[PDB]
Amino acid sequence: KDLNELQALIEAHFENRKKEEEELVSLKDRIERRRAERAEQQRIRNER
Amino acid sequence: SDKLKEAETRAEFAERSVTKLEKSIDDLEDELYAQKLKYKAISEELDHALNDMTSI
Repeated sequence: KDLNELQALIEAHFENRKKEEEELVSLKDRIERRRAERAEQQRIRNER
Repeated sequence: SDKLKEAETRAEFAERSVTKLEKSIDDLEDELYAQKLKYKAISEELDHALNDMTSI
């Protein structure tokens, strides 16, 4: 039962850190969106 | 005229600083992305190890 509870919590924190990694990936994605939008608006400013 | 020259110089300095800061923040974001990629790779390897350990 020790092994059972331990593997249970292992898979549990697996899932938790996995959700956190998904959130961080979405963060990186919106981050690259922010990079692209800052790039285009900066470039527009520089064009003018 | 003196005030105008001062203001123009300040503007040029600030613009160059903003350019450098933008480049640096982009580079550091790239580095963080790379380290996250390494962490995810080893995490997927450990997840495969856990999948096999489910049979252990």
